[PDB]
Amino acid sequence: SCPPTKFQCRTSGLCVPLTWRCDRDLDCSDGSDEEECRLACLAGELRCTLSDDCIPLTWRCDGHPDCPDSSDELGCGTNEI
Amino acid sequence: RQLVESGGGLVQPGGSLRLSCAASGFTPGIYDIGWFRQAPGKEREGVSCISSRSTNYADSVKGRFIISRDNVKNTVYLQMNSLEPEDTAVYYCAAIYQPSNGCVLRPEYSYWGKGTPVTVS
Amino acid sequence: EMCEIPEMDSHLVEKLGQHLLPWMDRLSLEHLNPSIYVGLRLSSLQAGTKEDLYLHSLKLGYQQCLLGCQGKPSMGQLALYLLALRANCEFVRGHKGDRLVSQLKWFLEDEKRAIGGHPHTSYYQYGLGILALCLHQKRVHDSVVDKLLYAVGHHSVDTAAMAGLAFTCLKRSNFNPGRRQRITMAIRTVQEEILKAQTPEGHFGNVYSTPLALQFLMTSPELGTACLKARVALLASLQDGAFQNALMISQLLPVLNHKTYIDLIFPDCLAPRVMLEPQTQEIISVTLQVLSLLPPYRQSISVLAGSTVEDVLKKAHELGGFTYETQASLSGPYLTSVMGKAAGEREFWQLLRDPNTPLLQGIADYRPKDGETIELRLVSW
Ligand code: CNC
Ligand SMILES: [Ca+2]
Ligand SMILES: [Ca+2]
Ligand SMILES: [Ca+2]
Repeated sequence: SCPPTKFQCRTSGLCVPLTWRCDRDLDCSDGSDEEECRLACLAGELRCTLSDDCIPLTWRCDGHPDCPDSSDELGCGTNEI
Repeated sequence: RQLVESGGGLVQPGGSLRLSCAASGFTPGIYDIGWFRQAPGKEREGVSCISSRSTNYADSVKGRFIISRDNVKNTVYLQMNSLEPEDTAVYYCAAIYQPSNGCVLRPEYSYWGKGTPVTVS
Repeated sequence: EMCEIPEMDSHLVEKLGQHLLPWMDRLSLEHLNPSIYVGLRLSSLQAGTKEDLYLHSLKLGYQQCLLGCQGKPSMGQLALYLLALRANCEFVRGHKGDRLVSQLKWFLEDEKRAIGGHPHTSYYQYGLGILALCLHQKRVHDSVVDKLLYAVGHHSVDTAAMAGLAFTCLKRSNFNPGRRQRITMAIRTVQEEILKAQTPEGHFGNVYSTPLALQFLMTSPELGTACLKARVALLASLQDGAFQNALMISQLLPVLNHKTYIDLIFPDCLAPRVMLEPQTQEIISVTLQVLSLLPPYRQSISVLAGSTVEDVLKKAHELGGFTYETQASLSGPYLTSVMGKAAGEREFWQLLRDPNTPLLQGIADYRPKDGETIELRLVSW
C-alpha cells in the first residue's frame, strides 16, 4: 500500500525509500530491507585514505568513525600501524 | 578566512564574462557556495549556487549564467552568457554550511565576499 | 538545597497535552518537530501508535534531506532529532547514523571558526549541539567546548540553561576531562546567573524561560525557596493558560513528569503513560505599527476577536500597502522581513505591545486585545 518509490517493511507496514534497501543499515524494525538482499585539504586537516573527504586532525582517534572507511579510527591504541 | 571575487569588467550587450570566486580557508567538500548580485538601488538577489555534496538557478538567469568548480583551484566560476543591461551590478560570492540537499537562493549565507564590479552598456 | 515541582492531578497535564495532539498528524517536513516527540516521551502522556508514525516521519525527512530537498532541516534541528533517538532508547547508529553525527560535528566546528565574533546561529544552538552529541556518547574536542565555556556579552536564561545542560552532560559522562574543573565552574556560574534573573512574580526571567531553567536546576544540587517561587509562578500561568505553543509545551511536560533532557542518558521507554485523547461575533481593531522605517507605518486593522498578530499582518497585506515575510521554525512562523527590509546579521524584527514592552509570544500565538497597538521593530542583538 506503499508508493512506487518506497519499499514497505514487511512487519511494521511502513514505507522506506529504496536508497535504504540493501545499504547494510537496519532501517525496518525486522530488517526486511537488508534480508533477501544482494582538490586538497587544509593545514590542520587530514584525508581519509580511501575517500576524498577532509576531516580536522582532531577528529582522528576520537571514538567516532568520521570517515566512510573509518580510517580516522584505525591506528588508535598503537604507535603508527 | 574569506573569499575573493574577480573576473568582472565592462562589456557590451550580447557578451561573455567569467566571475571567479576563489575560496581560501574552507574545507573543499562541505560548504554551499553561491553568487549574489546587488544592482544600485535594489535588494540583493540570488543568482546561482553550487551544491555541497547539484545546481540551482534563479529563472531570470535560466540558460544564461552557469556555475562550475575547478578541481585544482577550490574556486567556483559563474560563467556569464547572453548579456543584457539589467545584469549590471556588483557580484558577491558567499559560503554557508547547510548539508541539506540543495543549495539555497535566499540570501542567508554566513560568509560573504567583497564583491567584484560588473557593468554593461 | 533542592528543587521540586510537586505532584498534580491528571487534568492540567491532560489539557496541556491536548494542545500537542493535533501536531501528531502533521508530518510535512515543514512542520515535523523533534522537540515535540522528545517531550511526549519524557512526559506522563502519550499518543500511542501515532508516536511511531511521528518518529518514522522524522527518520524519513531528516535522513533523506541531509544524506541524499526543499531546504533544511537545520543543524540545530538535527541536534533535536538526535534527542528524539535517545527518547526512543536508540543510539545514533549505522552508516546513515555515523554520517549525521559527523555533519553535526562540522556544525560545531564551523561555528568555532567563526567565533575566532559571534556564532552564525546562537550559543543556544551551539550548546544544544554539544548536548545531543554527548547524549549519544560522541565526543567533541576540548577546543569546541571552550567556545561555550567562555560564553559564560549578556545572555538570556534559556541560553545559560541550555549551556548548563550541555555541561552537566559532559561532567556526568566524564567527557572532555581536560576541562573538568572548568565545566564545574561553568555549571556553578550558570546556576548563579539563572537565580539572579528571577522576576518578582517568581519566573526565571520569563514564564517560557522557567521550564528550561527548571530542567537545568533539577539536575545539580535560594535553591529550593527560588524553586518554590518558580512553581507558584509556573502554576499560576498554567491556570491563566500561558502555554499554547507546541515547542513550549514540549519543554514543559518533562518538568511536570520530573525529567530533563539529561535523563536521555538513561532512557526509560517502558514507564507507562496516560493516553492522550483529542466562533466569536466581535470585531476588534488593532493598530499595527512600524517605526524602524521611514516614513513610519501606523494603521488600525479590523479583524475578528481572538485573531493573532499573524491574522492582523495578513489583513494589513490584503488591504494594500503592507508586506512582510515569515519563515518556518519549530516554534511556528518567524518574522524575517517587514516592508521589504529583512533582518540583517545580528538583527531581528522584534514584536512589542504598548508600552515599549516586548511580547513573549510570536506572531501566531499572541492574540491582541481590542485597541492594543503592536509594533514590529528592527533591533540589533
Ligand atoms: C536566540 C533566540 C532565543 N529566543 Co527568541 C528570544 N529571546 N529568538 C531567538 C533568536 C533567533 C536568531 C538565532 N540566531 O537563533 C532571536 C533573539 C533573534 C529570536 C527572536 C525573539 N525571541 C522572542 C521569544 C519570547 C521566542 N524566542 C524563543 C524560541 C528564544 C529561544 C529560547 C528557547 N527556550 O527556546 C532562544 C534562546 C533560541 C531559539 C533556538 O535556537 N531554538 C532551537 C532551534 C534548533 O530550533 P529552531 O526552531 O529551528 O530555532 C529558530 C526559531 O526558534 C526561531 N525563533 C526564535 N525565536 C522564535 C520565536 C518565535 C515566537 C518563533 C515562532 C520562532 C523563533 O529562530 C531559530 C533559528 O534562528 C522562545 C522561548 C523564547 C523565550 N525565552 O521566551 C520565545 C517564544 C516563546 C513562545 N511562547 O513561543 C520572540 C518573540 C521575541 C520578540 N518579542 O520579538 C522574538 C522572535 C520574533 C519574530 N521575528 O518572530
Ligand atoms: Ca537499510
Ligand atoms: Ca573520528
Ligand atoms: Ca546544501
